Formats: sequence, structure tokens, C-alpha cells
Amino acid sequence: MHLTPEEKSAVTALWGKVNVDEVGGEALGRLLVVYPWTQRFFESFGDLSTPDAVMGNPKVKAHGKKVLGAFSDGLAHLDNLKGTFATLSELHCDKLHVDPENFRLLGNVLVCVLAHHFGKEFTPPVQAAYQKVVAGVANALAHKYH
Amino acid sequence: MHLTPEEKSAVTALWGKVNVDEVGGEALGRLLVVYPWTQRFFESFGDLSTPDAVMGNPKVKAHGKKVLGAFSDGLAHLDNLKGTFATLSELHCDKLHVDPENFRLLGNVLVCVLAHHFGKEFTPPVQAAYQKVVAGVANALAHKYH
Amino acid sequence: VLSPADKTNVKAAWGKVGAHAGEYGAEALERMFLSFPTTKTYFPHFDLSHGSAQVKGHGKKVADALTNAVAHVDDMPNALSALSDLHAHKLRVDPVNFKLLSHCLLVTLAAHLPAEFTPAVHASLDKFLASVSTVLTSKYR
Amino acid sequence: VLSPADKTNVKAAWGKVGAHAGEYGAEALERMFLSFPTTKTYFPHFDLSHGSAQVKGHGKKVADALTNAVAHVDDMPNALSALSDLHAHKLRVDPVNFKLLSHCLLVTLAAHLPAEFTPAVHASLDKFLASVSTVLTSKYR
Ligand code: HEM
Ligand code: HEM
Ligand code: HEM
Ligand code: HEM
Repeated sequence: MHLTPEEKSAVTALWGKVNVDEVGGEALGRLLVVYPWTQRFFESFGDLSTPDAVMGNPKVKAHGKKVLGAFSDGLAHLDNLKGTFATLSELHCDKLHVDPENFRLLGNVLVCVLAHHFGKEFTPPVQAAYQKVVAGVANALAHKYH
Repeated sequence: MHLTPEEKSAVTALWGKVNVDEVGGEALGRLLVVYPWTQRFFESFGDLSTPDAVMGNPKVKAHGKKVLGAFSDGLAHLDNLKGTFATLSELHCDKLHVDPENFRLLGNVLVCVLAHHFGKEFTPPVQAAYQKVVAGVANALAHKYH
Repeated sequence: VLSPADKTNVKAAWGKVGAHAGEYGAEALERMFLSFPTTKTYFPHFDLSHGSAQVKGHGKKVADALTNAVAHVDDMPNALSALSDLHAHKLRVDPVNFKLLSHCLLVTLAAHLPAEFTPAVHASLDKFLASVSTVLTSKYR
Repeated sequence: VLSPADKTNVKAAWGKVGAHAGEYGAEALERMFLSFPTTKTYFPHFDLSHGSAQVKGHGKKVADALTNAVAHVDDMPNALSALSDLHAHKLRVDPVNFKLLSHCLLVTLAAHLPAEFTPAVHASLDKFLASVSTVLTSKYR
């Protein structure tokens, strides 16, 4: 994780204006819509057959919240993502059986959601900084796979 | 490198039986044949129009020998790939402008050449350790890109 | 494989881009270069500084090809033939890079079309760029 | 795009696999699980231990599918319809995994076909496995 002092600030400043709840449900919902195979893990959420169905599912909204909540906490520890996410990493592998590629997909969808929301303030340099962050997080979460 | 002690020795042991001369040329020639876009960096090597023209091109052979000689040296330092390849990383980025994805392609071609060359001796576990090594080398070579 | 719905979505979003195509084109290149530095290995002969005319020019060419591709959504292969030739035989850009640029175009589009960038359109666009990408690397080997 | 020469190369190579197809498919899987451990997340219900009965069985299945693919190289979409469906709507294996198995299939072949595994045949097989992968993920979205 190499975040220049500036990138760090940019990440922090934007994150302070983010409504995790709202953003989480939107990122998780879009994931499910753009890359439908990711629905394989959420059979129990119900019908995810239409974008409207997905976007309005409360189980999708709650999960998006849980996930981005954890994401949010990692932003507090960019210096030790690995240690911070170690337990969740082992959980995703041994218990959930989640292909770590999903973490990369969610990271790119997240960036799309921040751009959508923030418009012009989501400048090239801000995106580059977030790009480093989502990669760092996906990597931390894939770290304990075996 | 993140190789078990068992893995480290399996790698070393097999490598001792490798003819770097012969193998470098086969591996670089096969890269040029299977993934033809990679020819973009060798316009100065002459004719690479056919499999045959590629495989028998002496510049191809001489270059493969150079590449694999440098690869061999890194094997003596599985612990500091980053260190051993720093200079080569800067060169490849700053002077050659090589997209690092190519390092990954070459690593998979090499694995195929070792398998072809050693047959049954290139067991699943030996390939696994070699997969770890080629990934490690591509990352170390990608390290100084900017 | 683009459904009728997808094509509809694309024609619609690209429609709103309109005259701004070229500007978005250059913006996406910029985002790519900064987000994925390895892509710069393909433009060693370019001034990659902010607002370089080269990037500006390049971004326009790229948007122009995309416009042409939306116009001919039903026959991209022939509509982009000379471009797939150039990429396969001359440029020889490793196929992973196409995915990088496609992501950066989506980012650009989202930052400029808040109203238009719904999940369904996002999905259509992702698929469309993936298709353009397949056409462009269709003659690699 | 498989040329006439690609098709000949594949049939020749696969002709040589002949009766060992199932044994090679099991070996390719084992090679995949060991080298790319993330691929194991799709087989939480399998005993992945060396020589496991589930692995052997599955390896035979994969091999037979490839054999069929070779037999219908000119009609893959139709030949593999049941599998495209299955992967797209049930299994839902991320598309990157296909590239991992393909590589392990190539390695297996290489370790077993010393005479046949020439650079030209190697290129033909890589191209063939990419085509099979494309068919199997063609209905994902
Ligand atoms: C930023 C990346 C991610 C983070 C930080 C994250 C975090 C979490 C957390 C905090 C939980 C709750 C675990 C517990 O009970 O302690 C969880 C559960 C789960 N996550 Fe992840 N997650 C991420 C990405 C994903 C993705 C992309 C998927 C699938 C596409 C996924 C699939 C699941 C599933 C299926 C569960 C269990 C849900 C349940 O039991 O209700 N996660 N995740
Ligand atoms: C294992 C990965 C690789 C290693 C260890 C390696 C190593 C080297 C070395 C030692 C040199 C010569 C340095 C000098 O001039 O002192 C070199 C040059 C070069 N390499 Fe790499 N290389 C690798 C992969 C690649 C790949 C995959 C490509 C392109 C597909 C590539 C393209 C080049 C080019 C174009 C040159 C310059 C040749 C010339 O002097 O004309 N390398 N490499
Ligand atoms: C959506 C995908 C793409 C489209 C529609 C596209 C379109 C084009 C067009 C229209 C040209 C100029 C043709 C001419 O002036 O003769 C071009 C050239 C070029 N493209 Fe692509 N391209 C795409 C993807 C990429 C990617 C991903 C890269 C690598 C990062 C790339 C690298 C290049 C380069 C280096 C040139 C030559 C620029 C110059 O020297 O003027 N392209 N492309
Ligand atoms: C060359 C590409 C592939 C071919 C030809 C292929 C073929 C097959 C076949 C023939 C079956 C059995 C259908 C049945 O049960 O009747 C199957 C099932 C399955 N495949 Fe694919 N497959 C491919 C790639 C993959 C990949 C890359 C993965 C995951 C890493 C995967 C995961 C699975 C799983 C999990 C099942 C169900 C296994 C079970 O529970 O029995 N496949 N595949």
C-alpha cells in the first residue's frame, strides 16, 4: 500500500462525505446486476432476476452496509490492511468459499459508485488514490487463502 | 520467497538439470509463437514471420539465453527477488517500455517448457512451486514501474 | 452478447455524451494513465502531462471510433475492421489493457451522466465495451 | 479463430491423448488446485486429496467434454450447449478461472506428449482452449 501523504488526504476527505449505508447497498446491488454470476453466493436473499429486484432488495441493502462498514474501518488502518483483514480473510476462504476475484470486481464497482455520486470532485488523481485503496483491500482479503 | 523449504529445494534440484542455453531460446521462441503480439519488442531481431523463422532466429536464441541467465541468478536469491531485479525493473520500464503483463506470459510459457522437457518429473507439486517462482519474478520485475 | 435492451441503453447514454465525446475520451485516457501506470508503456512517444494536446487528440480519435461502433452496433466486426487490423498487427497492445481503458470510460461516464448512469445502463455499457474489446483483439492470433 | 491448421493440430494432439483423456483431466485438475488455490473455492464439497475419487470422476467428465469439443470443433456452441447453460446459470464460475484450468491442461499435455508438443501445436491448443472457454462463458450475461 503506497499512498503519498496527499493521496491519503484525498481518500480521507471524500470518505468523510460518504453515506456507507447508501453507498454500500448501491455498490453491492450494482455488482449483482453487472456481473450476475456473483449472485451465486446470495441465493437466500431471494429473487435477483431484475435490476429493480436487486436494487430494492433489503437483504442486498443490509449486506452492502455490513461490507462497506468493514471497508470503512480499514481506511482507518491503511498501514496494516493485512493484519486488519486477516480474520475476515480466513472467514471468506474457509467458511464462505468466496473466489477472491469478487473483491476485485466489487472494488471497481465501488469506484464507479463514488464517481456517479461525487461527479466532478472525483478527479483522476482522486480515482488513482482510490484505485490503490481497493487493490490493497482486495489483496488483504485474499492474503490468507490456501 | 513465499516457498516452503520443501518447495525451495524441489525448485533448486530441478533447475540444476536445466540447460539455460537451450531452454531460454525455446521459452522465448515459444512466447513469440503462441502470443504473437509480443513480437512488438523485437522488430530488430529480423524475421519472425513463421514458427520456424522464430524458433531458428539466432537473436531469439541469444536473447533467451540472456533472459534465462538473469532468471537463474534470481533463483540463487529466492529471498530478495525485489533486490536482485530492481535495476532490471527500471530498465524494462524506463528504457524498454515493456508492459509487465509480458513477464506473466513468459512465466507461463516457461512452465510449459519445463513440463515438456522433464515430463513426469515435473509433478503437480513441482509445478506449484515453479508457479510461485514465476509469479515472484514477474512482481519483482514489475516493481519499479511508474 | 448484446440484447436489444442493451443496444437501446447504449444508444441512449452515448446520445447524451454527444459533442462531449472527445473530451470524455481524453479524460478516460488521463484516468487510465494515472490509475494504471503500466498502460503508459504504450505511449512512450507521447507527452503524458495534464492536458497534453496529444492525449487530447488521441482521446478524440478513441471517442470517434466508439461513436462509429454505437452507430453500427449490429456489425461492429466490419465497422471496426481496420481498427482491429491496426491493433492486431501494428499496435499489438496486450488484451488485458482493454479492460483498464473500459473501466476508466465507465468512470468518466458515471462522473458526467448522473441521471443516465443507472444500474441497467451501467451493465449494458460494461457489456458493450467488452464487445468492442473483443472485436479489437479478434485478430491477434 | 481456429484455422484449418489449428484444427488439424488439435485433432492430432487429442488423437494421441486417446484413452488417457480421463487420467490427464484428473491430473490437470490436481495441478490447478495446487498451483492456483483460489480455484478450490468452487469445490468446497470435494475431497481434494491426491487420488480422490471425486477428482478422478470430475477429471473424466472434463476430459470427455473436451473430446466432444474436438469432435465438434466446427459447431462448439451447439455441441457444448448443456455446459454453457450449466456454467452460466448454476455453477457461475468467474471467467478468470477458465484461464487457470486451460494453462494446467496445456502443462499436462506438455508433460505427456514429448514428440507432438511442438511450438505450432502448443499455439493451436492454447487457441483451442481459449475458444472452448469463450463458449462456456458465453451465456454469463
Ligand atoms: C471489501 C470487500 C469485502 C468486505 C470488507 C467484506 C466484509 C464482510 C463482513 C464484515 C461480513 C460478515 C462476516 C461475519 O459474520 O463476521 C461478510 C460476510 C459475507 N461476505 Fe464478505 N466482504 C467483502 C466482499 C464480499 C464479496 C465481493 C462477496 C461476494 C461477491 C462477499 C460475500 C460474503 C458473504 C456471502 C457473506 C456472508 C453473508 C451472511 O452470512 O449473511 N463478500 N463480508
Ligand atoms: C523473466 C523475465 C525477464 C528477465 C529476467 C529479463 C532480463 C533481461 C536482461 C538481463 C536484459 C538485458 C539487459 C542489459 O541490456 O544489460 C533484457 C533485455 C530486454 N528484454 Fe527482458 N527479461 C525478461 C522478460 C522480458 C520479456 C517478456 C520481454 C518482452 C516480451 C522482454 C524484452 C526485453 C527487450 C526488448 C530487451 C532488450 C534487448 C536488446 O538489447 O535489444 N524481456 N531482459
Ligand atoms: C475501447 C478501446 C479502444 C479503441 C476504440 C481504440 C481506438 C484507437 C484509434 C481510433 C486509434 C488511432 C487510429 C489512427 O489514428 O490511425 C488508436 C491508436 C492507438 N491505440 Fe487504440 N483503442 C482502444 C484501446 C487501446 C488500448 C487499451 C491501448 C493501450 C493502453 C491502445 C493503444 C493505442 C496506441 C498506442 C495507439 C497509437 C497512438 C498514436 O501513436 O497516435 N488502444 N486506438
Ligand atoms: C475447460 C473448461 C471446463 C470444462 C470443459 C468443464 C466441464 C465441466 C463438466 C463436463 C462438468 C460436469 C457436469 C455434470 O456434473 O454432469 C462440470 C462441472 C463443474 N465445473 Fe466445469 N468445466 C470447465 C471449467 C471449470 C472451471 C475453471 C471451474 C472452477 C474453477 C469449474 C467448476 C465446475 C464445478 C464446481 C462443477 C460441478 C462439480 C460437481 O459438483 O460435480 N469448471 N464442468
